[PDB]
Amino acid sequence: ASAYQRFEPRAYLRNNYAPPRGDLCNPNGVGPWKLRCLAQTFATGEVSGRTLIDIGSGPTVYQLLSACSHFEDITMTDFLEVNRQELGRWLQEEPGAFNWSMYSQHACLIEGKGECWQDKERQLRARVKRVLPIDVHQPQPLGAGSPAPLPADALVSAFCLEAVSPDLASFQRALDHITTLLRPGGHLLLIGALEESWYLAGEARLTVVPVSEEEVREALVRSGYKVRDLRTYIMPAHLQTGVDDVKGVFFAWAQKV
Amino acid sequence: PDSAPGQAAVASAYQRFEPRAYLRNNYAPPRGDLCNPNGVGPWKLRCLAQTFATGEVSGRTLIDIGSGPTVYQLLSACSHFEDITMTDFLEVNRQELGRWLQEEPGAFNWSMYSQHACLIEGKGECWQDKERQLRARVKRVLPIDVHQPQPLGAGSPAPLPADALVSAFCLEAVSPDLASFQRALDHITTLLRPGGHLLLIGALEESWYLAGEARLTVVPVSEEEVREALVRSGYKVRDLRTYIMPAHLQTGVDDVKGVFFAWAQKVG
Ligand SMILES: Nc1ncnc2c1ncn2[C@@H]1O[C@H](CSCC[C@H](N)C(=O)O)[C@@H](O)[C@H]1O
Ligand SMILES: Nc1ncnc2c1ncn2[C@@H]1O[C@H](CSCC[C@H](N)C(=O)O)[C@@H](O)[C@H]1O
Ligand SMILES: Nc1nc2cc(O)ccc2[nH]1
Ligand SMILES: Nc1nc2cc(O)ccc2[nH]1
Repeated sequence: ASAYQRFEPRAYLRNNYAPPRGDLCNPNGVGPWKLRCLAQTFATGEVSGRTLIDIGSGPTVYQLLSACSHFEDITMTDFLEVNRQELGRWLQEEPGAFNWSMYSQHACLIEGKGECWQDKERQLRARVKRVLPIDVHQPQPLGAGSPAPLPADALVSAFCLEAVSPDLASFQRALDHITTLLRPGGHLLLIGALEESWYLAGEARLTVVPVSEEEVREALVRSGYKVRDLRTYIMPAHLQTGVDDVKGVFFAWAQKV
Repeated sequence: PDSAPGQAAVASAYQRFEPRAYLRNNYAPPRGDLCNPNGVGPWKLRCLAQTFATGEVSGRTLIDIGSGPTVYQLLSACSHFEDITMTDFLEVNRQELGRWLQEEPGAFNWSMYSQHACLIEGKGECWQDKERQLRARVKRVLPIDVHQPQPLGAGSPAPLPADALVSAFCLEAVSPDLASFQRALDHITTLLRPGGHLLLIGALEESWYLAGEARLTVVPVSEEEVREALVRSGYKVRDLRTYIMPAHLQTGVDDVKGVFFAWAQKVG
C-alpha cells in the first residue's frame, strides 16, 4: 500500500501506454485487444444506464472510450491525488496532458460508426462529471456522502484490484466492497493482469497477487455475479518489457444478479 | 481559334499561387473539418473509398493529374496500385509534396485525412500504416501541363499508359473556357490505357478562387458539361455525383457552388 505513495504516473503511462505496448498499429497487441473487448461488449446494447463509475482509474481514460456513449453521468476515481490531478489535466485539456489520441482514434476505428476521434474525446470529457478519491479496501470505498450517484448502473475497473491486493482473499473482499456500489442487475466490466506479481511505476515497486482466469471467475461468482463473458489475452514475448512480469490479461463481463 | 493566349494567361496567374495559402484555404477547417459527415472533405473521401471498394479499379500504375500540394486524393487509392506517379505544373507544389514524402515536420499535416480514410475504408488500418504505404508507392513527382498534347513531355518517366488516372480540381482550374477544358481532358486521356478508369473531381459553377495573392480564374462548369466532355473524350461514365456546397462552407476563398465526382472508364 504505502508503496503507492512513490507511484509516478508519467512513468506508469510511459511503461504501459507508450510503445511497444502503446503501439496500436498491430492488431495483435494488448491495446487493440483491450479496446475490442470493451467496444464489443457495449456494442451488444445490453450494458446501458445513466450513471457509471470507473474504479481505480489511475491516470488513464482509454477504458471509458467505448463506454462514454452509453452513460451520461460518468464518475472516475483513484486512490492517489497525483493520478486525479493527471486525469484533470486531460479532462480540462490543461498543459502537459497525456496524449490519448491514438486510443481515441482506434476506439473510433473499432466501433465503426464513422465517428471522429475528436468527437469521441469531446463526449468523454463531457460525460465525466467528477474525479473522486476511493479506497477499495473500505467497505464503503467512496466514503459516506460521496457526490457520486449511487448505486451506479454499471462499473468499470482495469488493473486495479489485483494490483492493490496482497493475496487472493483481499482481492475477493475488494471485489465485494465495490460490488456494493453496483445496483442489482447492473454490469461490471473488469480487466486485469493474469499471473502478475509485481510491476514498476518509477521509483515505486508495487506488489501484485498473481491471479488466474478460473480464480477470477470464482471470485466473481462468489461476489454474486453471473459471468457473461471472460476472455484471456496471452502476452506476446515482444510485449514483455521488464516493467513487470504479467503473463496474460483477462477481460470479464459480469452481471450483478 | 487560338489556344496560346489563354494558356499563357493561366501560366502567368499561377506564378502567384501560394501552396500554403491554398492548403489553409481548402484543407484546414472549416472546409478541412472532417468531423461533420455532411462536410465536403468527408464526401470526397467517401467517393474515392466507395469507388475503390468495388474492386473494379485496380492495376499496376496510376497517375495523379495536377496534384498540387495535396495527397488526400490518393489515400484510398494507394492500396490498389504498386506504382503511383504524382504531377504538378508548379515546382513549389512539387517541393511541398517533397516535404511530406521526406516526412519532414515542415510538411503539411494530412494525418486527419489519413485517419478518416482508414476510418471509412473499414479495415481497422492505422493511419501511420496508410501514410507509410502511400509514401512507398509514390514512385516519382513529375512536372505536367495538361494543355500540351503530351502533358508529361516526350519520353517521360511515367510508365505509360497508366492503368488509371486521378485528378482533382485540376482541369477546370487551369482552363479558360469549356473548349480548353475539353482539350485538356483529351490530352490526359492519352495517358490512360483503353479499359482504364478515370476518377475526376472538381468545382461546379466556379469562376475564381484564392491562393494567397493569386486570385485565379476558373471556367464555371456544370454536371452536364462535365458529363459531355467525358463522353466526347471516349469514356463510359460509370458514376457522376454532385455535392452542393453548404452556405457555411462558402467562405470567400472561392465562389464554388458545388463539387462533382466522376468515375469514368476509357472505352477500349
Ligand atoms: N486502495 C486503493 N483503492 C483503489 N485504487 C487504488 C488503491 N491503491 C492504489 N490504487 C490505484 O490502483 C491503480 C492501479 S493502475 C490502473 C490504472 C488504469 N486503470 C489502467 O487501466 O491502467 C493506481 O492508480 C493506484 O493508485
Ligand atoms: N497547365 C497545367 N497543367 C496541369 N496542372 C496545372 C497546370 N497549371 C496549373 N496546374 C495546377 O493545377 C493545380 C490546381 S489546385 C488542385 C490541387 C489538388 N489536386 C487538390 O485536389 O486540391 C495547381 O497545383 C496548379 O499548379
Ligand atoms: N499493471 C498493468 N499491467 C499492464 C499490462 C498491460 O499489458 C497493459 C496495462 C497494464 N497495467
Ligand atoms: N480549388 C478548389 N476548390 C475546392 C472546393 C472544395 O470544397 C474543396 C477543395 C477545393 N479546391
